[PDB]
Amino acid sequence: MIQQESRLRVADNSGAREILTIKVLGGSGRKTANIGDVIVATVKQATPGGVVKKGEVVKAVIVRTKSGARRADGSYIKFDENAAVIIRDDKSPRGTRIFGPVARELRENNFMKIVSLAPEVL
Amino acid sequence: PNIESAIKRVRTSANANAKNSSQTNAMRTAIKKFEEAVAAGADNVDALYNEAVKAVDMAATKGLIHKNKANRDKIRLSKLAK
Amino acid sequence: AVKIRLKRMGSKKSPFYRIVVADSRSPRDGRFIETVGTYNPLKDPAEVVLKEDLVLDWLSKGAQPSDTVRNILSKEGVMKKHHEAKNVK
Amino acid sequence: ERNQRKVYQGRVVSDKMDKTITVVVETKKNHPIYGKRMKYSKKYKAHDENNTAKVGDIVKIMETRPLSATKRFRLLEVVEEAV
RNA sequence: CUCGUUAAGGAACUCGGCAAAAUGACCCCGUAACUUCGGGAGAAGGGGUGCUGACUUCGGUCAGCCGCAGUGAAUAGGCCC
RNA sequence: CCCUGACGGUAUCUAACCAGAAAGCCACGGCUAACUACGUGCCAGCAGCCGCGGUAAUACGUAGGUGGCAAGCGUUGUCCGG
RNA sequence: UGAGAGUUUGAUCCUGGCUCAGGACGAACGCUGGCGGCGUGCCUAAUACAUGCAAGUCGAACGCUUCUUGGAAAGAGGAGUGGCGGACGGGUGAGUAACACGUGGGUAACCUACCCAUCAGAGGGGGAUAACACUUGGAAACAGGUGCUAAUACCGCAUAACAGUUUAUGCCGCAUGGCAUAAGAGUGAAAGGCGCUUUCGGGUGUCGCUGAUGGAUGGACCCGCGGUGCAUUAGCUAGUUGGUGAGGUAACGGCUCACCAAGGCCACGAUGCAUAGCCGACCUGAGAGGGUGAUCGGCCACACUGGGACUGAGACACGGCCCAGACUCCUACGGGAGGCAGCAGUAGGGAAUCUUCGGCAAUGGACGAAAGUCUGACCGAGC
Repeated sequence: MIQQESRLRVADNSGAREILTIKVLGGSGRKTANIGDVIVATVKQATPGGVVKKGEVVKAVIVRTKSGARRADGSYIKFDENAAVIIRDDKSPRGTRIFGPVARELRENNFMKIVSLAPEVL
Repeated sequence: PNIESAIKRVRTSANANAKNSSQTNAMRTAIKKFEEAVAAGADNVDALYNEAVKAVDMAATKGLIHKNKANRDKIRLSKLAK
Repeated sequence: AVKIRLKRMGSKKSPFYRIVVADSRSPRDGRFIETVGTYNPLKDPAEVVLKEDLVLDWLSKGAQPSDTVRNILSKEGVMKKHHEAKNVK
Repeated sequence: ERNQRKVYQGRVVSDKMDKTITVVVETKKNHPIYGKRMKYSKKYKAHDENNTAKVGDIVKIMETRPLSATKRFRLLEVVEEAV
């Protein structure tokens, strides 16, 4: 669960490192976000050089939370991190490389361009 | 690789590496087996000196140590026992 | 693998050659050890100049001629002298 | 041994190290543009079997082979001692 | 009312981080602007710490052993612009 | 004795025919070789440095002529000389 | 083989700057163009690279298999084990201010396939394996399992010390030491193929195989001296400088270790920062000098960026391997593939720089006994 003023690492090649969450789009008083949910955020730390510069308001999708997800067959998955990928308003990564491993729920929510580039898809 | 002859060199040299390392380890353990018995003061002390010398000599005819390394080795061992 | 081979020195379609003793790894027109004579493919009875006292010394040290150098070293009677010094003593 | 090495002359300058001494050999050479002669110095290290020679001595040295990271000379003889 | 613990988040609380939590011992390494040249200075930031044996020049160092954790409890600076 | 040329029917040589197909770029006030007309009027323009242009301009723009080189001729940039 | 001129003033002499008259170029661009000969042609992004080609060869080392003329001998194909080559030839100048290069020396601290010479060997055994046949998992790239087989493939046993080392002797040298002769101790190799004579003949020609020594050729290390700007860059070093021993390398050495000491370099420019491959040579000048290092030759460094080793006589490898990184591509999502600063060619940058050509006939190179096969080196043609 990820709420207002949580901080996420970036699993992308876009020029951002840390991100601060501003909204949890979808609903009118919704509290938390999960794996496969879209978000509005601030860039807090960038990389010297990069398409995305610090201070920008931008959209991102969550992969890889600590309090993870639950599957219909009774099994669970959990990660050691919270991470997101910055998105281009029709679900495409604004970078070209995803880092680290990714949850399989991004298929059902139809981020198919992102499930092509992840190293591992769990 | 691209060239057909570069593909054969890969397996040929892999095999050469395998047997080269086997025989070098043989020599190294023979020498060490002599050293650990001269450091104990044990009976059966000249026979394994002979065996270590023979080990080094045979490694030099298998193209594993040059030839000067072998002279050096036999000198060092000679000054320890005989 | 010391050799005795030819080295091109013309302009574009009028070639000339120096007879030279070189290490076989060297480029055809690159480095060499010394020059031993001259050879001219034009000039209908072709012209050969050569010292023939260094050819006999390099030959006895293991240098080896190319195919054309052997032809023009036998037309001069240098291979017979090598024959009469080596396998006669 | 028909080939010959290089021997030099100089005055000893340091004798602190054990078995090693610095010898300064001095010479004059000219200027490339203008004419006159300036003096020039370079220091050498030489080997001492027993830490014998002292400062002010006038020595000879000879070229050997690498004996350390810096020393390439040995001590031939002492010609004239300081007092 | 006085105490102990708490998933995920981590000042979004409130007039205001109020109150809590965090730092805390000894040994070693290091330590900026500025300055009335004394300071600033415990600046900041990092590492070691139990037990057995051998050697211990002396003060310690090497080899080995056990646990999630060795100032294994109690007592003891949060810092920066 | 016998055997091999990508270039290539290339260079070259012989016969016939025809002055017929084949000249441009820069400069001309002083430095620095080479001058007169007309147009325009501190305008339009020129200049490496001196400097030209306001009614008779050998300094601007054309024409005739002349000078330098020539299948090239001028311009800019870079270096040494003076 | 040393030429000068205009321009400060109302006029002058001196001082002084600015400008012009000569050369040259990997040149670009404007106007304009008939030919032959010989040369030259990405100076910028060491930017990213579609497509073809640039390294193979050997049946006279070895077993298999497919044809054309049921037992037949030749000719032409296919993959495999084994040898040698792929470290050359060809490209580029990013790094580098240092033994990198130039010139002059040293190694009594060194290695070297093929080639030439000399001496001595070449004995007798063993256990496998690819191919092939069957079989499993694979999207593919490719991996495993079972059974049979050959050698100049591999492994032990014999015999050889001329090699190294130690002792005595003689001669000698620039410290360490060098040469020659005598002994003593432990030890170490090897492979056949094609022919000739073939009475069993058991002989022999040739090419290969093992050990030792020389030559040649190629590489390695150390030293003197020489070539750049800044002092509005003065302090730099802690394996740092020396010793003892040990390990290590072809080889000497703080090369690397443990201990002991407190040394080393600097105004004769240490250290740092910026720029740069170096030379034969080339342009200009009366010379002394100054400015460049394009075609051609020599030395060095690099190979998409950064680490490492392996095989080998030789590489820390230019069309080789392994790992990390950025980028590009194919995928059934489990995974796989790649490196034009070789020759052509393309997009891009720029004021700016060529054909996706023919041939191994000549010269050189690899393998083979040889015919030959390979060669974008190279010889020619095109703009």
